[PDB]
Amino acid sequence: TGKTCLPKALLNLSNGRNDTIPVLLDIAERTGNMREFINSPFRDIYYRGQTALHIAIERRCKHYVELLVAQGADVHAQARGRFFQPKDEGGYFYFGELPLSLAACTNQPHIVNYLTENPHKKADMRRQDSRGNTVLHALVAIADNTRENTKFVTKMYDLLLLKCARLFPDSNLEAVLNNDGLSPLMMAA
Amino acid sequence: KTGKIGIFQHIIRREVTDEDTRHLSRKFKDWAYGPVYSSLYDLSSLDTCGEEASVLEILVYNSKIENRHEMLAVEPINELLRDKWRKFGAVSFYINVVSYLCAMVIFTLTAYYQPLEGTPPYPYRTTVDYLRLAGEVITLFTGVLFFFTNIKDLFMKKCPGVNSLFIDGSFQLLYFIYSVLVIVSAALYLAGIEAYLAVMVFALVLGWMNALYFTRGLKLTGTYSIMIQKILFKDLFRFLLVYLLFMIGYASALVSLLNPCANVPTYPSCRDSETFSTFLLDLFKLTIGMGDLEMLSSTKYPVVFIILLVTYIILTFVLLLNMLIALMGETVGQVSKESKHIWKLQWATTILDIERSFPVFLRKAFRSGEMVTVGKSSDGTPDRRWCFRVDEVNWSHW
Amino acid sequence: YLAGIEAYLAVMVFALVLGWMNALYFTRGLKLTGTYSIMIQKILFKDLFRFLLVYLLFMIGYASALVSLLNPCANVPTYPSCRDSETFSTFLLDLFKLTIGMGDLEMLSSTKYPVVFIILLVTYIILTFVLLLNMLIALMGETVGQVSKESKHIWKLQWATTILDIERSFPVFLRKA
Ligand SMILES: CCCCCC/C=C/CCCCCCCC(=O)O[C@H](COC(=O)CCCCCCCCCCC/C=C/CCCCCCCC)COP(=O)(O)OCC[N+](C)(C)C
Ligand SMILES: CCCCCC/C=C/CCCCCCCC(=O)O[C@H](COC(=O)CCCCCCCCCCC/C=C/CCCCCCCC)COP(=O)(O)OCC[N+](C)(C)C
Ligand SMILES: CCCCCC/C=C/CCCCCCCC(=O)O[C@H](COC(=O)CCCCCCCCCCC/C=C\CCCCCCCC)COP(=O)(O)OCC[N+](C)(C)C
Ligand SMILES: CCCCCC/C=C\CCCCCCCC(=O)O[C@H](COC(=O)CCCCCCCCCCC/C=C/CCCCCCCC)COP(=O)(O)OCC[N+](C)(C)C
Ligand SMILES: CCCCCC/C=C\CCCCCCCC(=O)O[C@H](COC(=O)CCCCCCCCCCC/C=C/CCCCCCCC)COP(=O)(O)OCC[N+](C)(C)C
Ligand SMILES: CCCCCC/C=C\CCCCCCCC(=O)O[C@H](COC(=O)CCCCCCCCCCC/C=C\CCCCCCCC)COP(=O)(O)OCC[N+](C)(C)C
Ligand SMILES: CCCCCC/C=C\CCCCCCCC(=O)O[C@H](COC(=O)CCCCCCCCCCC/C=C\CCCCCCCC)COP(=O)(O)OCC[N+](C)(C)C
Ligand SMILES: CCCCCC/C=C\CCCCCCCC(=O)O[C@H](COC(=O)CCCCCCCCCCC/C=C\CCCCCCCC)COP(=O)(O)OCC[N+](C)(C)C
Ligand SMILES: CCCCCC/C=C\CCCCCCCC(=O)O[C@H](COC(=O)CCCCCCCCCCC/C=C\CCCCCCCC)COP(=O)(O)OCC[N+](C)(C)C
Ligand SMILES: CCCCCC/C=C\CCCCCCCC(=O)O[C@H](COC(=O)CCCCCCCCCCC/C=C\CCCCCCCC)COP(=O)(O)OCC[N+](C)(C)C
Ligand code: NA
Ligand code: NA
Ligand code: NA
Repeated sequence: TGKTCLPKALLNLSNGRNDTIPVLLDIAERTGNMREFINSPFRDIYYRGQTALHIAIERRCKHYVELLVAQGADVHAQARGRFFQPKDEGGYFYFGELPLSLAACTNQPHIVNYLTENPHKKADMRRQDSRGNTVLHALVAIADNTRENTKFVTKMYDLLLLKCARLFPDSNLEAVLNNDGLSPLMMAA
Repeated sequence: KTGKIGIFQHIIRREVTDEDTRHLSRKFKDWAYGPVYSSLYDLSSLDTCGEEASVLEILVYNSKIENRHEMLAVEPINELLRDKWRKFGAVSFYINVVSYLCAMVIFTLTAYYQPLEGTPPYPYRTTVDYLRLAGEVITLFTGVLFFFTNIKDLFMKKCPGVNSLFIDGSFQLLYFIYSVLVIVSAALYLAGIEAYLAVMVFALVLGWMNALYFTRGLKLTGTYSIMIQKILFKDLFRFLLVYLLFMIGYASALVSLLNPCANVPTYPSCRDSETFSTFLLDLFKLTIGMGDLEMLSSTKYPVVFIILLVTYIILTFVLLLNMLIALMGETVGQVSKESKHIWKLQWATTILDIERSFPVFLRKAFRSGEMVTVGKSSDGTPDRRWCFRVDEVNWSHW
Repeated sequence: YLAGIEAYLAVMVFALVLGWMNALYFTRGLKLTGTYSIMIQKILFKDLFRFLLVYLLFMIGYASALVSLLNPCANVPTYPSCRDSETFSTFLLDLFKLTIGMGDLEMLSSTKYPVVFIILLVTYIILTFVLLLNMLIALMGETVGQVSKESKHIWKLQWATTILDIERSFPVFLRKA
């Protein structure tokens, strides 16, 4: 794969916390690799781009998602692995390809709020994955027409859309065409 | 074998978690990533290629027919048969069909070129008649085959109530009848007797009507063939009972009104020695909408005669045969779902009849599922359990 | 018709019957006629092919079985007593007319075994007319009951597709008008 200590800590996380990570990160700056340490392309053809932040969020681990970004890691890594493709490419879970697009598509409002109005770095709600698809494009990709799915899709769809009006009081994020044109409404249709 | 879903369902999807008693689980939790959850069922008993007894053989063959469709519609069992259908089940079935359709072309061409003059029409000595000779021999090979395979099933899978099941119980007989009925014709074509032909003709019509067995490889045609036989039982016999009962009633009543040929040697005016029999055909054609009244009129009482035939039309055509359409509509509406469920038993029985017909090493080559170390066991020895992955999604239980 | 060949006609005749049967496309401007035309094609798929599969399968079965019981013209040059070189083919039409309720038995009777012959045709009527073709009515009733609503919904897709095929066929300034 290309896995290092820090993923293995987070994958085998238990009970919501694990105190190895602040020490391995404390050891990271001593080696001077924090930039390179919370950053890694698993070069597996099933995991081409997954980082510790992609892991931090899908585990519903708020405490470290606040951590990993604080040491200035990334919030834009394209998780382009075949696992991380739509189910018709021969994959399992498309969410976009980004940590912000994940936190939305994985029903985590708290992360999504934080990742935007966090101090150190912040993922803009405009960023396009390797298909053009922003976060709203990606919520249309994961919404099945069930009660529970359509519920938390519409909430966050609004949330980000109303939120991105506050910031960047310009072109609506719902107008951002992807790399075949189709806006989130056209993409749902 | 006893048809108990509540316990049967419980045992298969048994996921115990505590470290000691995890070898007792049969539904594992291989991997998860957000709202997609893999899972891994144990096929230790379910799928055993030859060298053990298996649940799936028991259900599909030896069980309670009343709920066998609910048994084959649980966690791996549906996707485990579909997987066999992909690998070998579909293919080998569609070799069986064309092998059979061809064998009935041969049994057809040998009948359209069977001679018709002289006690046994042997005199071959010709490229055509030697080509016909290939035909009868290939035929008799099928007859002796279907005879032994059914009597092999006598010392093997036969003796449930196999007379009216819609789950191949019907066709086991008719292939046996086909098998006997080719043997007898082969016996009489060699014993001089010239009724090799009449006995063959039944075998031929019976044989193409056995190609409905091969509608089991499609829900489309197989559900249809099931409704044919139910309607033949639940709807058509009760119709012929009454219909016959009327027919002897009126026919006898109508023969009585014709003057003998002890009078002038006519049928269409007089009656003698075949007048009953033909009326049964005319009064059959008449209700079918296929014959015309064409009043005989050569009767002591002509007007009573016409009043009766009209009551025969009204009762038998206008009322019984159009009620028969109505009853079918009630049948097909009732037995549609029930015919979907039978077909699933048909289809599964088809797969395992193929599988059982293979040697064991070939069944292990087509072994369905993947070997997995699900966990650790005695003195750290792993669990090498064949299992069957079933990916799943719920956007609810985070 | 320009290359000399005289089968311009036969090829035309198919085109003509095919063409009027394309006027059912224009039943899309009414739910009344358009839902109807949808049920025609479903029944043609879900109900009629499975019927011809079996029906054919019986027919070669009995027909071959019944041709076998007629004496050749290697005997006297008759069809209604003898059999030669077209006797299969016409039976397929007679046994077709017969199940349709459109032809008469009219027993041939010039056979080595006449009574086996009649026993078979009666089993052909019972199975093919009394049982298969009247079951076919029954199945349609299950079809039209199932696909009525589904045919209302298709028509709405038909109708909408009709509107936009017209609209797209206009210039832009007319579409803006
Ligand atoms: C539930 C109801 C059941 C009803 C059953 C049918 C009943 C009929 C009762 C009446 C009996 C009639 C007896 C006739 C006797 C007979 O035949 O006499 C003859 C000649 O004829 C006559 O003299 C009668 C002339 C009148 C004709 C009009 C009839 C009008 C009838 C109207 C009602 C029709 C019902 C129709 C069916 C409706 C059914 C619907 C429910 C469904 C369930 C069935 C014998 O000639 P002869 O001199 O011996 O020799 C021949 C010499 N020659 C005469 C030809 C020169
Ligand atoms: C699921 C059941 C399937 C049943 C299939 C039909 C089966 C029949 C079995 C019996 C075979 C009969 C063999 C006849 C052989 C034959 O043809 O012999 C002949 C002559 O005739 C006889 O000698 C027989 C005389 C008796 C007549 C009354 C029959 C009564 C039959 C009653 C049952 C009717 C069933 C009706 C249909 C009901 C179907 C309902 C479900 C729907 C699904 C199908 C050959 O003459 P030959 O001397 O060689 O040369 C000619 C010289 N000559 C004789 C004309 C002077
Ligand atoms: C997602 C997967 C997609 C794949 C799709 C394509 C698959 C194609 C598979 C086609 C092969 C299966 C059909 C063969 C014909 C057949 O089996 O015909 C059967 C019976 O045949 C026999 O008795 C002949 C015995 C020899 C057969 C094998 C020869 C071919 C071997 C090649 C297999 C290929 C794989 C491995 C190599 C083999 C070497 C060892 C492994 C090495 C490691 C790979 C017909 O049924 P019948 O008994 O008539 O029905 C029931 C009859 N009754 C009991 C009711 C009277
Ligand atoms: C468990 C099944 C076993 C069957 C038992 C029967 C076996 C054998 C009996 C055959 C021998 C009898 C005659 C011997 C004497 C003879 O040869 O007599 C002949 C005529 O005799 C016949 O024609 C006998 C009728 C044959 C048919 C029987 C029924 C066959 C089976 C019926 C079932 C199949 C149907 C299915 C219907 C389809 C619908 C279902 C849908 C169901 C859907 C679910 C005399 O004429 P001649 O010209 O003189 O012959 C030459 C003689 N000479 C001059 C050379 C000496
Ligand atoms: C993708 C489609 C494309 C079609 C491909 C076919 C095209 C071309 C083939 C035509 C040429 C073949 C004959 C050439 C030789 C010739 O000319 O031969 C002739 C006779 O030949 C024929 O009769 C050929 C049969 C024509 C019909 C074919 C099928 C047509 C299409 C079938 C589909 C349409 C139906 C629909 C059914 C409606 C129900 C649906 C409901 C569905 C509801 C959903 C010989 O006679 P002679 O007098 O000697 O001729 C004069 C010669 N001389 C003496 C002047 C030299
Ligand atoms: C990927 C493809 C690979 C192809 C490999 C081909 C390999 C071998 C070829 C030969 C296969 C023979 C297999 C027989 C298996 C068998 O036992 O068959 C039986 C069927 O009765 C027979 O066979 C009769 C025996 C006489 C031989 C056949 C006729 C003569 C030879 C014909 C062979 C050549 C064909 C056709 C040539 C033209 C093909 C046009 C393609 C076109 C494709 C669209 C299966 O009935 P059963 O299941 O047991 O059901 C019984 C009913 N009960 C008891 C279960 C209710
Ligand atoms: C008797 C032995 C056993 C036979 C079994 C196989 C029989 C037939 C093969 C058919 C396979 C394809 C059908 C799959 C349908 C299907 O899968 O789904 C059907 C949908 O059907 C259709 O849309 C239309 C169906 C009719 C198509 C016609 C073309 C195929 C036949 C080939 C052309 C024949 C002509 C001419 C030949 C050339 C002559 C030249 C020489 C001339 C002489 C010289 C229902 O779907 P649904 O409503 O979802 O129901 C659930 C069913 N589901 C999906 C779970 C299975
Ligand atoms: C349970 C009781 C069963 C008892 C059955 C008794 C069987 C037979 C008794 C008759 C013996 C005599 C027959 C000899 C055969 C023969 O050859 O007779 C011919 C006669 O001519 C024919 O055309 C044959 C007509 C046959 C009459 C059938 C009557 C009705 C029978 C009814 C049986 C069915 C029961 C019930 C159906 C139930 C339906 C609902 C379900 C309930 C389930 C439980 C002799 O000709 P000949 O005198 O030489 O010349 C002609 C006359 N001429 C010219 C001299 C005046
Ligand atoms: C094939 C190409 C496409 C054709 C499409 C158009 C076809 C036909 C035009 C019919 C339009 C009117 C029908 C509207 C019905 C309707 O809207 O609703 C129908 C109600 O129907 C009726 O009450 C009766 C209908 C029949 C009326 C007959 C008079 C019209 C035809 C003209 C006269 C023809 C004679 C003779 C001609 C003179 C000859 C002289 C030369 C002679 C030779 C010299 C159902 O309502 P509902 O139950 O609510 O279902 C929902 C449907 N809903 C409302 C949403 C659309
Ligand atoms: C998959 C296997 C397909 C194999 C097809 C093989 C095709 C043909 C083989 C026959 C070759 C010879 C034909 C030459 C043409 C010709 O001209 O023949 C004539 C013969 O006379 C005719 O009238 C033609 C009769 C045709 C017989 C058809 C039999 C049955 C065929 C069945 C095919 C359908 C299969 C299955 C249906 C499925 C239904 C369910 C869906 C399942 C979907 C998978 C030659 O006359 P001649 O000898 O000169 O004079 C007459 C004889 N006389 C006077 C000398 C005694
Ligand atoms: Na009629
Ligand atoms: Na008529
Ligand atoms: Na007529």
